[PDB]
Amino acid sequence: VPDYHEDIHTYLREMEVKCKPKVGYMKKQPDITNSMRAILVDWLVEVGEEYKLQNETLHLAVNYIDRFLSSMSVLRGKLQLVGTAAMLLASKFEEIYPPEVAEFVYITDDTYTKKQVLRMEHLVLKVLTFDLAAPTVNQFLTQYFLHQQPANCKVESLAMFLGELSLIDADPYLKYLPSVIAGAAFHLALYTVTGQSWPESLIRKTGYTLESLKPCLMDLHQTYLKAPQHAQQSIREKYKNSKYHGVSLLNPPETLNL
Amino acid sequence: PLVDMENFQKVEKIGEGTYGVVYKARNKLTGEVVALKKIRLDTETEGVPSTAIREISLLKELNHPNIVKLLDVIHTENKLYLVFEFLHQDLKKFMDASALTGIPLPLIKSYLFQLLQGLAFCHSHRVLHRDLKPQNLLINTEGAIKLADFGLARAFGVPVRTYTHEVVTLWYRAPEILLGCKYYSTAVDIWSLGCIFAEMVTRRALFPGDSEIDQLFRIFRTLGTPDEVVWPGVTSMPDYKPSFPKWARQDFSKVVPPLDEDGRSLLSQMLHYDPNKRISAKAALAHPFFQDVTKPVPHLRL
Ligand SMILES: C[C@H](C(=O)/N=C1\C=C(C2CC2)N=N1)c1ccc(N2CCNC2=O)cc1
Repeated sequence: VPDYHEDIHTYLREMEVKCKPKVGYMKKQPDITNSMRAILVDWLVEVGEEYKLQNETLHLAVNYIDRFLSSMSVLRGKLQLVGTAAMLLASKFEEIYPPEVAEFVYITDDTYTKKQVLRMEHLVLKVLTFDLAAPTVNQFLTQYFLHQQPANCKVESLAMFLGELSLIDADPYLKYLPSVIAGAAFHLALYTVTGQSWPESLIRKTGYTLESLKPCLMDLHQTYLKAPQHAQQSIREKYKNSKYHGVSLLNPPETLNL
Repeated sequence: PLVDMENFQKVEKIGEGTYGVVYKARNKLTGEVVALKKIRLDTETEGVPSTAIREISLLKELNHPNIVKLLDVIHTENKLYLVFEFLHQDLKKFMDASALTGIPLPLIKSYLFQLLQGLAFCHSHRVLHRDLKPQNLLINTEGAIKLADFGLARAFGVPVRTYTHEVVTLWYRAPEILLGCKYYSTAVDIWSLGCIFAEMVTRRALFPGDSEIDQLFRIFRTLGTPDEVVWPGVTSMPDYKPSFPKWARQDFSKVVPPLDEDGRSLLSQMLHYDPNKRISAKAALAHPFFQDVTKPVPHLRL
């Protein structure tokens, strides 16, 4: 357990409340929908797989996109451009060696020019005021994982899987803090794989009780159950890989007995 | 954007670099003196440089008296300007200018104290500097020292991976990195600080390696070649070789002769081989060496 563990946690909890997008920004958008967003993120998941990018990158790009759309009206035809710029910025921030812009222009099927991608990068940076170091579910899960005495790789992979699915559906996940979605994904994965529940050490650390996570836990469970029937499948496919112990194939418990 | 740039009067070039050029400048309306880091965005046509992305985003989160302050960011069409507070000198030029007399001990104590405060702030905010060397530490006439050049800094809410091309210069590189560890940790910055602390005290670099292997050997020769007892897992590291010479640990009072018991104690803890065991900046600040720290003013020959 690191020496600044608690400080960093306390701080990430502070920042996540600031980098929080407007929950109901989609109704205020005149041309795009949750569905279009889902199609966008799902696409970014594939792009992330195509260039072997870190999961954090995917998460950062989504955070950028929701913050951007929280204040900027965007038309169908430009939604992917924003997403591309977001992914590019996220790659530049998180990746050791980010893909070249030409690659990001390539993965759009020449829908946008190199010029348009770079201008959108500029606009996104302006709109986000260069605040790119946002807290993610990914980060919180990482923090939580160190309270797993019985370090279990299956639990982690499943937790990561559940967390990644939450990115696809603005409804109802936009209304949950990254630290809460992580708490729910952690418990669900722990429960499913070991039958264990949200640990006492994490209750003391986060201040979240199993009762507080219930609302988000219930939704995450339903998303897990419906995962196979979802219009978007990139995340499930990705988690069929042995790298993640094929947890997308694991069957969700029928109930949570909460 | 273009208006903000007009409010600045360029004084003189104060530095070069990969990212671009740095100028000392003055705000025409307020009279505030500043340092302008200029970045030409047409030299690579790859958008805003990753290095700038991170330096800006992480720096604007780090407001602390011992961390260089980023005052503004002006993003024109073909240029990016970062505006910083201005400081008169960097630690490397100061050490060089102090060769004859040597930086006085109380001042060395003060600088270390302040550096640990800035570094602790970084770490407790999940930021790793990763490039701590005399040249990236700024000092003013009042006695303050601040961390600067976050061109290689990284947020570690999620583990930061080691990368051959992006690493601090050899002399201040921690042993784990040299032995090929997979992930960075806050310990690499403390190691660098330890090497700097010793350099100030003795007037000579502590481990001046000519290459990666020579760097390791110089460390081994002074601190002793580490074994499994000293550093569990060391013999399993990617670049460890069973053929490494087995040197014994030199007596510390001969390594940093002018230092007292407290100083030697603090330095040895900053140079612990096992990164998990290396003292944190937070804990270093509680060390008795800083019992009587004061804030002397340097002799800045300018
Ligand atoms: C070390 C110091 C320095 O770099 N100071 C800084 C740098 C910053 C920000 C970039 C982060 N803030 N203060 C310096 C170096 C050269 C000059 N020079 C050289 C010729 N004339 C002159 O005045 C003046 C100051």
